[PDB]
Amino acid sequence: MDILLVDGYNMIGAWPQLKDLKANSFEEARDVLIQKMAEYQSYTGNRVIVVFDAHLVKGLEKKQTNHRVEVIFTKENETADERIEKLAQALNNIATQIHVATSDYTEQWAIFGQGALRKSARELLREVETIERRIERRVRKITSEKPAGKIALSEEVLKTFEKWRRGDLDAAAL
Amino acid sequence: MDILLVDGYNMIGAWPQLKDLKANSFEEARDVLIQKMAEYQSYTGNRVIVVFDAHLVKGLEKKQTNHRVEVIFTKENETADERIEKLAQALNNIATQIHVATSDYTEQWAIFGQGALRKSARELLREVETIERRIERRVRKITSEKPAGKIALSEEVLKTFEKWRRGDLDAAAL
Repeated sequence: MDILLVDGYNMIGAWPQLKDLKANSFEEARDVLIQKMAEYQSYTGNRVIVVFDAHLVKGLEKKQTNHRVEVIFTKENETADERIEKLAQALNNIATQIHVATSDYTEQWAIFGQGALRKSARELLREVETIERRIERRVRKITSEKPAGKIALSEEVLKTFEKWRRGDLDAAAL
Repeated sequence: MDILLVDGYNMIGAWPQLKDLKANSFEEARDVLIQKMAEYQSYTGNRVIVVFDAHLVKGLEKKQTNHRVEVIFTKENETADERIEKLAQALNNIATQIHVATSDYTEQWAIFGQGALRKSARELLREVETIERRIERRVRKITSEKPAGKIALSEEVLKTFEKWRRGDLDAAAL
């Protein structure tokens, strides 16, 4: 197998944790979504491609993203459904099932007449929330068992606590 | 402020999550203790110095430890209580209270007759466990509020999950 093609802008507008991170063309919402999709890819083992409409979402501009997630921006005058169709046709094979994460019905979504399955924004969110909680539980269990395996994580927790305390996270949206 | 001088080997032998990390002269126990002391220093704002008896605990060698914690190894026939006394005398000022974390009574501990206060291994552990839980709660609260502030942390959580899954944490002690 299953490849997941994600309508990035649609997820941003439908997920409560994302919809309000609108500053600088949803820059924070885009970043959070990519990290969520990195967790999804890693847990499931399914290939994940996130497609962002370049007219609505801030471009990367040489900034490197998560290696677990392929992130594609549309061309000028190209919509996410058109790019998603091109990707599904390029990766179209008998032994693989294409899934498209979108709740949008304003676009043609011609790929849904070419064997691709539609996954709603709400369904992807629930899957993401469950996977997040599962990864966290597994990590808490193994770091309790092996305390030396928690050091890199505790260092990152501590860095976040100090960033907050000195007001480094004030600039970020809620 | 207050300065905490820690009898490193004593903590290792008295704390349940440390006492069994005995491989390569308590290398893992030493590392976990340093990380716990980084959290203590950062939360309290108190200066923390960890003193390890060089004949019982594995030396740092290459390892450049946490910038939050000063780590000192004793000389050849020098015990931790002798180094702790030298440190307390070198940092002895009117506006400063010296605290020494140790439950050992085999050594002289001459510094306890020079104004320094004794903190037991159990007391330091109780303080460390409370501080750990508090930092974790504050980090969960602020990362829920500001989702973009959770990305570096989630990436470290994910790395730990993947390390476990591929058996990279099997070598570590329980």
